[PDB]
Amino acid sequence: PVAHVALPVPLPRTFDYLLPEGMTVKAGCRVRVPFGKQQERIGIVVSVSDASELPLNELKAVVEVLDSEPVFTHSVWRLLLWAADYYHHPIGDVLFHALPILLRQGRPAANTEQATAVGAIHSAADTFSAWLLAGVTGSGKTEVYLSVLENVLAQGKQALVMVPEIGLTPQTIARFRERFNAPVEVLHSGLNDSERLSAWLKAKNGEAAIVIGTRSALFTPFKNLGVIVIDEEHDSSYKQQEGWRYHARDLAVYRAHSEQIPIILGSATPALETLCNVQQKKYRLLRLTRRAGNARPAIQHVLDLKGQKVQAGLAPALITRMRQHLQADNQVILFLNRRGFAPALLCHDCGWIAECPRCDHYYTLHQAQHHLRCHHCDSQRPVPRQCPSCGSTHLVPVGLGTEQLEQTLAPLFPGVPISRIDRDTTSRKGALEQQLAEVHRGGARILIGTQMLAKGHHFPDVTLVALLDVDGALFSADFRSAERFAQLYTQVAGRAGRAGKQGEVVLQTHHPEHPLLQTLLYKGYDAFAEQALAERRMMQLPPWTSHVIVRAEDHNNQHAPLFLQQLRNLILSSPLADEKLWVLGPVPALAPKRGGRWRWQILLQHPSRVRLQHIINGTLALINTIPDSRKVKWVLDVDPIEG
Amino acid sequence: TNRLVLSGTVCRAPLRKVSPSGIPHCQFVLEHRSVQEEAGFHRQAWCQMPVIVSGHENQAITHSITVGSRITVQGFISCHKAKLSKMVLHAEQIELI
Amino acid sequence: TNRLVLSGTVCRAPLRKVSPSGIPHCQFVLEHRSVQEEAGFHRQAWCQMPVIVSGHENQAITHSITVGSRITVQGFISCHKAKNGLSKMVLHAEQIE
DNA sequence: TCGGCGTGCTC
DNA sequence: CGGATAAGGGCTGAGCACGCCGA
DNA sequence: CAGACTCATTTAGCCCTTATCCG
Ligand SMILES: [Zn+2]
Ligand SMILES: [Zn+2]
Repeated sequence: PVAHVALPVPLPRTFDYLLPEGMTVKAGCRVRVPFGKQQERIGIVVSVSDASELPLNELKAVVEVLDSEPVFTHSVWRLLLWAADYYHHPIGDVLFHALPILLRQGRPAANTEQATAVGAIHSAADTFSAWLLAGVTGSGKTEVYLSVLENVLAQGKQALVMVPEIGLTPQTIARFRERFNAPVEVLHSGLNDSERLSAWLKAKNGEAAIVIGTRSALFTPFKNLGVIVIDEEHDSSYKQQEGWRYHARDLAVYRAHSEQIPIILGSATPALETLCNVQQKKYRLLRLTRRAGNARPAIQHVLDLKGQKVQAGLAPALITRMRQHLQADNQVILFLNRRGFAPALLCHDCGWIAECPRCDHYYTLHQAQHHLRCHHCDSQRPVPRQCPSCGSTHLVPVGLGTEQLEQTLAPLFPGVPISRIDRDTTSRKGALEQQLAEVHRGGARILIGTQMLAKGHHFPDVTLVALLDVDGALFSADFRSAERFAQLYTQVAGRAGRAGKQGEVVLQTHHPEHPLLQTLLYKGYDAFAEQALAERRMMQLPPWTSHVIVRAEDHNNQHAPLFLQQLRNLILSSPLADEKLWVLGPVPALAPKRGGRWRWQILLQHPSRVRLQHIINGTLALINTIPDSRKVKWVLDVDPIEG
Repeated sequence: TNRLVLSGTVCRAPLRKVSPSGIPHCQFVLEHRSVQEEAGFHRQAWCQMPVIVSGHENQAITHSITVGSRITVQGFISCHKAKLSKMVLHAEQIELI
Repeated sequence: TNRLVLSGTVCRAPLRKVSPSGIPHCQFVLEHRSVQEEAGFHRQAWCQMPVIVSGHENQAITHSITVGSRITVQGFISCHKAKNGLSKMVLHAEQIE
């Protein structure tokens, strides 16, 4: 017979090979098969048939069959096929991305509310029931997770736990190991190849009970899967943006649906699409707001910035409040989503500003290292002494950064230690721990940091949270920027105060009368989420429609526009396409130049995702008629999180 | 001590008017482009200077100041508020080339 | 040729906002009061031309300015840039008493 | 006379 | 002291025989 | 006082290079 073999090649076609007599294969079995006259690569058998497009005598033979048993389970294989068809990616790459690295070369396969929620989850058993846990930060999400996991393990099944970042794995595996006598295992890119293969084998055998990992742990087969748990589903780490661009949450929901197992999504700030599904009765919500253990909510204040004597970006009222809080032996934390000393260097004579030729972006100034660094291509440049245009020597730093803030708050506070944490100062694993060790010592301290302050780290001695330079989320072209800013603000403000001490939050902005800020400050995140969801319902947005963006990169900004215009013409000239389909013309992306190559995009909008998928499949089948398809890098991104 | 020497080309058109007191007045804007020294490093200097000469007899040069490779004006300088001409020049000595 | 000679008192306290890689700068405003006389009538000279001192060579003389003192600053005239066009006209001091 | 760059295909 | 292993980086997440053009 | 919507943080290939542990 003839066996269809998929190979790690960016082509949406499965090659056909002839099996010599005496050898049989099944679906999803690795086969060592020659490919040309270069090397005998490793492929995966998709299906076996009797007829081929080419003559049977023309086909080649297979050297050896690595495995007599499919590496993927039936559910995993079905999910892989469905994802490959849905994301319009070549099947071979999709299949090989879900395999361990060692197996790719053919190596031997070898409270009252909490109780009610737990009872409801237990009652809804042996059925595909998707649940969403929403509550204030600091609630008993981990307690509910432990309860549902022990209830599932009572039947002897397994469990899967997903976290957005690697750094959060120890803080939860410690609790899981303490509570549960059953073995647990981790699986992420941080581990070595042998450890990942051992985790894969243990999950397949079924000896391991709980598998904890990032989005790459979703493809691990399980002997008997009982429940899938997703923590912090709104994080952007679940969406891959390189190679195969899938979303972990959607694939996990599909896996739960196919296997008919409960799935629990927990997040303090649920995503807009999750809330839309909740409104659409697709999900079931559970609100566990219990004051996070009799903890008083923080006090929110808005301070006008116009017409104020700002000292290093701080208002006098903010300075007085910080001094008052520090006098009471309590730490203070300041949020500034910037890096370096100055975001740009400006000439005082002619207005010249240093700009990266490869990015069309202003260089960022670092004073400790004394150089100009680009934050988009990591280019290294020295600090200029004279302006290249006019020759003046009056270059002045402009803008505010964390390094400048740390430098300039030293004179204001005489005996208050200053601690700064960001990506620049956290290049070493031990560096993070010692800086967190200093914070845990208590006393008085000022913390300056980027959004790294919103991670799993919890500071029990901080009472005041101040946000600086929050502008940019109110005048952005992106429609998702407000949601992201609200999620970040809720995460940062949720850490203010403690059970005993009352927290205070101060926001500095030039537009205190903006409806967004007022709604987010004087009302909870849920009210803003509902208002934004209704507003998007009034418009046509991805929470209520389907968006597919075809990005194209050009080395000389010449072939991408014409290629995208031809693609748009093919999209419009198709019987599958209807009037309701909305396709935007070729326009530059939010970043017209990122790595020396221009970027252009096409946005496709349709109320139904299945119709859009059919249209895209037809167009992809019709791509071969488009000339000059080479020398242009283009990808398809389904449901983008940016742009 | 208040004096200025400046060399530059003319800009726009040289307006010539007669004051009610009988002293002719000429107003024009000078374009300057030169390189000077600043902290030991050479850099270019440029500015636009309106010149309002109020001479009577020695201002005969103004008849041929519309075209000139090098126009040099020397004398007193003083500026003033304008509630958009803030920096003005009203020297008397004018030299060509 | 761009050279300006001026004398007067100081209006605003000097500022010492330093620049990256050294090369400090001095920011202060000069106040000048004098009179001008010629054939026919007399003129008045008064405004607030700013003066800029750059480089570490002249740093030792920028001291003891305080708020008001009779000083003479020599140098050329150059313009600046801002959101309101020229928006000012500073003086690049070369020789200081 | 010889190296650098733009195409199909591999079952 | 040699083998095996852990940590870090730099472009790339398909590539080679073939034919054409400039040096 | 001098730029506007941003920025900034995150996980996951691949071959080549460098430094470290163990028998
Ligand atoms: Zn300049
Ligand atoms: Zn760059």
